[PDB]
This record gives sequence, structure tokens and C-alpha cells, in this order.
Amino acid sequence: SMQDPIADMLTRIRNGQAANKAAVTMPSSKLKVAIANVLKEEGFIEDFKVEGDTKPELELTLKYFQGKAVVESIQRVSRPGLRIYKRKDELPKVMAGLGIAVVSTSKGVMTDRAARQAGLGGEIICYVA
Amino acid sequence: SLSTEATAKIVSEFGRDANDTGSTEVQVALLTAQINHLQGHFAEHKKDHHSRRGLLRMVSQRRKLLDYLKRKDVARYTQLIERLGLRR
Amino acid sequence: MLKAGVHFGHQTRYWNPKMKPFIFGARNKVHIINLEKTVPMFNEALAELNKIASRKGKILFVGTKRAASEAVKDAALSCDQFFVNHRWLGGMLTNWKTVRQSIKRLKDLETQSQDGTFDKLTKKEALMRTRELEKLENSLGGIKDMGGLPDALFVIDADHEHIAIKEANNLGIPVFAIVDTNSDPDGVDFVIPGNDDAIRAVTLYLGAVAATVREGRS
RNA sequence: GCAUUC
RNA sequence: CGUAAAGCGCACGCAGGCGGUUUGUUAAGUCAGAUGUGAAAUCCCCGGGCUCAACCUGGGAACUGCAUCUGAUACUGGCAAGCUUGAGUCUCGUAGAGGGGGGUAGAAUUCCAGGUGUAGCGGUGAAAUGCGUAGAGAUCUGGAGGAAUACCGGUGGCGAAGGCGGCCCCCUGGACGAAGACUGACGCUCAGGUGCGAAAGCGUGGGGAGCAAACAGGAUUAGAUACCCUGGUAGUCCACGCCGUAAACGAUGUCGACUUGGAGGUUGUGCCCUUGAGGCGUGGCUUCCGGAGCUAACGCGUUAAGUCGACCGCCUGGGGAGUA
Ligand SMILES: [Mg+2]
Ligand SMILES: [Mg+2]
Ligand SMILES: [Mg+2]
Ligand SMILES: [Mg+2]
Ligand SMILES: [Mg+2]
Ligand SMILES: [Mg+2]
Ligand SMILES: [Mg+2]
Ligand SMILES: [Mg+2]
Ligand SMILES: [Mg+2]
Ligand SMILES: [Mg+2]
Ligand SMILES: [Mg+2]
Ligand SMILES: [Mg+2]
Ligand SMILES: [Mg+2]
Ligand SMILES: [Mg+2]
Ligand SMILES: [Mg+2]
Ligand SMILES: [Mg+2]
Ligand SMILES: [Mg+2]
Ligand SMILES: [Mg+2]
Ligand SMILES: [Mg+2]
Ligand SMILES: [Mg+2]
Ligand SMILES: [Mg+2]
Ligand SMILES: [Mg+2]
Repeated sequence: SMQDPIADMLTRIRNGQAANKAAVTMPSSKLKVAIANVLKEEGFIEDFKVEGDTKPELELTLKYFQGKAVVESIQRVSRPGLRIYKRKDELPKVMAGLGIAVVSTSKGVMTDRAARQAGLGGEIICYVA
Repeated sequence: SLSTEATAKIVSEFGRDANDTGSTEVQVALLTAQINHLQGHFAEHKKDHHSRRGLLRMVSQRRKLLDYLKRKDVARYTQLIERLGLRR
Repeated sequence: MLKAGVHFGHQTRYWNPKMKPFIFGARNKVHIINLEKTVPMFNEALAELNKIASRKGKILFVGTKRAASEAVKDAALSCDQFFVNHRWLGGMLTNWKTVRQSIKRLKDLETQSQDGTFDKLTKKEALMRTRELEKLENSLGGIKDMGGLPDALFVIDADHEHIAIKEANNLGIPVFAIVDTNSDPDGVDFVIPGNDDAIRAVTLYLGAVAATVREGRS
């Protein structure tokens, strides 16, 4: 059964990037929008949109630079089978700062750089390259 | 499996009305009716393993539904088992 | 311009999925090309060829199918460019210095034929060696005076001449190709979707490119 | 048809 | 963990692990700060002293931990109310060697009785054993009995797997389609456990035509405890129970999502419909070839061995040994 809406979300971007799809659509959720919201901030996805009220659907407009996928790599870190919690000083850095790790802090979902600046830890959701 | 006339009677008896076929009691009642009916079938068809597999599926399904009904509200679960005379 | 012809593609079962953007519809079980999309791309390639011609570059025409063997030669005669109208020998460009000796042989063989020193009583000299002329003329005749690698490749079928496309990519030479529904993109820098076998279509293509080079050459 | 071994 | 060691034969399932979506609430997990504690030495960092060094020594950091208090609420969990997409129920249909019980038919083999009929038949590479003048084989008529269902028949269908082919009836499981209604997370996986599980084999009682381990004879051969031939018992069949193993194989665990295509088969369905052994869509199952990608390679390739997630099983050089 579907037990990782987040992992399925990330898989669609990875599969969509490989297939050179302009955009991908999937069921929407507040958590998914939170991840989608941060990703758009740094320019990994050109935009995201939600359609429907009883059956909301999240569509992400993927982008490409020089004909190759912008998202070089994206992997789930915290999983229901094994979840990861990092402290303020234990926040990881992806590709020595070039990448960003999405962290679910008490103040909301934000990048590791933002969490480090704010000085809060939380769940490490995924690494984006 | 079960005749339409018998199926309608169970639905109208355990459900809120004649078109409420999704009620847990209706589902349990329908499964219980078929399980009781099949008792005679396997009494003489002792070696009929393939259809017996389907029977255990109904047995497991009924137990799963009963557990859900007990969890959601014990009051109705107690009434349902008394009327069906099961869980002995 | 967007005139008749060209739009007729191959059968649906022979299509190549990679060109889904460049197809318009499966009319009568045969895909038909998006002409309005073709024109901006065709003009772009024509403009690029003019720019290459402007810098005294060399563009070589590659057509192997019998439906285009004669047409390409006419284009190479309307302008002063090179062509290959028969089988494209493997390694025409990767090891051009190897076939360079074959070109030299034509110069000697041509010299004997023209100067008359081959007119000797022996039929080995008169026929056995002279027959090698059209063997190499029909094979290397259109590439005799290149003097090196080209500066751009014009191909009438990106799949039938896939060997030519692969060599051009290895050497980095720009590639212009008429790509039909069943052909393979991503090997051609500038893809010209359209029919490759219709006589009225092939003549328009090579006829069109042969005009830009002359004006670009000035 | 049968027909081993170094 | 397809073929190198490694996916239980296949299922159902408790404990356990994990779980769609919305709101409120709790603040257990989690996170932030503070306090107490975390002996000294040692390690660690900046200094000091023995001629330098080892060594000794000052201060700091560190001791990643634990407990309490104060706060944060994104995520997980608890609690409450929801929602319909997961899952399930109902209505109407469709296909099928799905399973259990009973009956019945036709062709053929063998045997038994009788007629016609005469010297061979049968078998092999060749031959013999064998059968036959006590009348065989061949041919015709009647009868008995057992087993399997030609053609249809098809990388066709069904089933969890093993597996399942004449026809008819009785009982019965699952799957799929069309719209419509209903329940409202009731789900996924599964150690132990439980059930099913080819063939051979075992127990009791039947049946026994054909076939056939063992066995016998005749050949072959240097020998032939074999291959070939003529015979032939257990077994193969039925009822009940046991056995629980197969190269039980797709050598590929189960469930869910995602990712270019092409040509067929099979089984539903919508639609245009006069220009039918038509035209365009939409589901389930299934065969073949191939793209990206993956792989040590071979190859796999929307039915993944691609990209991910949940859970379980299993492997750690060969032999000894799946043996004591
Ligand atoms: Mg010896
Ligand atoms: Mg092996
Ligand atoms: Mg093995
Ligand atoms: Mg297996
Ligand atoms: Mg949840
Ligand atoms: Mg707390
Ligand atoms: Mg200390
Ligand atoms: Mg000192
Ligand atoms: Mg010290
Ligand atoms: Mg909650
Ligand atoms: Mg077990
Ligand atoms: Mg047996
Ligand atoms: Mg027996
Ligand atoms: Mg017996
Ligand atoms: Mg024998
Ligand atoms: Mg085994
Ligand atoms: Mg088998
Ligand atoms: Mg098989
Ligand atoms: Mg195995
Ligand atoms: Mg299971
Ligand atoms: Mg393949
Ligand atoms: Mg043993």
C-alpha cells in the first residue's frame, strides 16, 4: 500500500526529470505543499499549483537548464521504517552547501541553511542536489 | 453465492434502510449468512479444498470487520454479535 | 514556404516516439508533420547555413537512397559544394587521411584516362584498371576536392545515413538533417522534420539549401 | 548394430 | 539474493513493523534554552617548568549521556470529529480443463465364445527367445472388463501454488466489466502458528484392460547385473488416512506509486454508425520484440532484473555437509 506520500512525491520528480516531462501531478497535501513551497524558493521547480477542493491535486512545473534536469539527485532521508532527527549543530550539508536538505523544524519546513540560521533542529526530510 | 432475495432481506433487516448495503452490520450479516449456508456444503463435500479457500476468506473478512466495529464503538458490536449469535 | 508535400510521414507503426512534439496527427494511419512548426526550424537551419556559407565554409550533402542519388548531384552542380550520392563508406571522416590515398588514386587514374597513356594494347591497362574509375568516381567522386573535413553536414535521412550522423557527432561537425517520422533525433544539431523519400520533397530541400549558400557565399 | 583406454 | 553463496513450494494469518486525507487538542517522541550532575588523571587546545625532548604542571574545552524545569508545534504518536481516493458491500451481466459428487457416450487395446480360413505370425541393425497344424496371425459376429477422453486444441483459458481437457446434471469458490448507491482507513506485510501441496512411497479395503520398477529368458559385448527384444509383479486406477519432498523454475517473495513505444492473442464495454467478415475509444488477463535506465556480462526492459516505499525470508570461500 501507499505508505510514503513524501517518498512517492520525490520519486515522481526524479522520474519526471528523467523522462524530460514538463510537469508532474499527484495528490495534494499540506505537507507536500510545504515541501513544494520551499523547493520553488531556490529555483528547483519553476512553480507549483493546486487544483480542486474535495480532490486537490498538486502539479509541479519542472524546469531544465541547458537541456538537462535541474534536480541532479533527490533522495528520501527520513522514512517511516527509520526516521532521522538532527540537532542544531548536526544539520547535514549536501554537496558541501551547494545542495540543500529540507528540514521540518518546529517553525515549519525550511532548508537546512534557514534552520541553521534560526537555530532549530528537526526531521531531515530529503536531500536535493 | 447467496440468492438476491435473501441478500435483500438481510440488508433491509440489519441496515438503516433497504439501500444501505455498506453498513458494517450488513456486511457481517451477509458474510455470516453465507458461512452458515456453506456448513452443509462442506459437510458432504469434505474434500472440496478449492472452494473451502474462499470460505476462509469470508471467515477472515468477517473477523476483520468485527474487530473494526468493536474498535469504533463497542455498544453496536455487542448488539450485532448477540443477534448473529457468533463469537462463541 | 509552407507549400504542398513534405507533410506525408511514414506509417504509424514505424514512428519514432522521440519526435512526438513534431507530429501533428495520424491521418489515415499515417503520421503527418507539423508544418507550421517545421517552417521556423527550417528557416533557422537555412539562416545557419547562410552564416556558415558566409565564412567560406564547406557543406557536404549526404543522400544515399535511389530517390535522391540523382537529385543531390544536381544540387552539387547548381552550387560549388560536395556530396555523396552512393553508399556512405564507414570512416569517410573519422579516418579521412586513410581514404585520402583513395582520392589520390583517382587523380592518377583520371590523369591516365585523360592524357591517353592508358591507350595500350593490353586490356588489363585499358579495361581492368580503367573500370576502377567509376568504381571510385561513383564512390568518392563527389568528395574529390574537399581537401579535408567539411564544416557542416546536410543529410536527407537521419536514420538511413545514421553512419554519417555518428561520424559527424564524433568530429563535432554541425549536422543538418531531414528527419522523417521513423528517424532518430538527438544526433542532429538542427532537425528538419518532414518527408525524406517523396521526390517533390527531396528536390525542394536540396534545391532550397543550394540557394542560401550561393547568396551567403556572395 | 556394437566399439574402451592413455 | 535471474544464472557467481542466497527469495520459504504456495497461501491464510495472531504478536510485531508500517500506514491515505482534513480540523481541533494533547506535547509522549522530537527541537530550543537554562539548571544540576557527568570524580581526578588520561585524550584534547592555548601556556608554564625540567639544558631540549620524554616527563611534570596551570586554565579551558571535552566527557557526544542522564534527570528536572521552562518553552516551540512542523513532523511522528495519543485523543475527538471529519472526508473519499485505499479497501470492502449491493444491483445487472460475461467468459472459463476452477473445485467436489453422480451419470453417461463413442473409438481403441486385451480377454472370452463361435464361424470362415491355412502356415506362418511376431520382432530386430541382424537374430533369437516367444506364439502356431492341439489351427496361430488375418477376417467376421456376440459378450465381458478397466483405463484414458482423438479431432476441437491454440507461447489459448482457469486456479494462491501443486495443478486442471469427452458430454450432461447437482453443490460451489474466485475473477472481470457497466453505470449507480452504500460503509468511511475497516489497509499493507508477517517470526511462531495453521492450511494446501506433482510424482514416487506407506497403511486398510477394492479394482486391474493397457503400460511397467523388480524379476526371467533371448540377444549385443572383452564382460553387459545396461541400452535392444519376448514375457512380467509391485505400482499406475478407486475410497480413507499418512508422507510434505521436486530443476515444487519466471532458478526472479508480497503489496503500492512512478517512468518512451510497436505487433498479436484472449475476455468485457462505450460510441459513429448503411454504405460490416467497418471506424474511433475505454477495462482485465496474457505472448513476442525492443527505448531510456539497469546489470560482471548474458540479458531484463510499464507483467523491470528501471526509479522509490513498507514488511518478511535468506546468503558470508571450496570440500567435509544439508552430513554427524
Ligand atoms: Mg584402465
Ligand atoms: Mg550452479
Ligand atoms: Mg544457488
Ligand atoms: Mg519462488
Ligand atoms: Mg498518517
Ligand atoms: Mg516533550
Ligand atoms: Mg574528568
Ligand atoms: Mg616547557
Ligand atoms: Mg593538563
Ligand atoms: Mg496528529
Ligand atoms: Mg512460516
Ligand atoms: Mg501417487
Ligand atoms: Mg497403495
Ligand atoms: Mg492393495
Ligand atoms: Mg521391457
Ligand atoms: Mg527444497
Ligand atoms: Mg511444475
Ligand atoms: Mg514452467
Ligand atoms: Mg527457489
Ligand atoms: Mg501475504
Ligand atoms: Mg526486451
Ligand atoms: Mg538429514
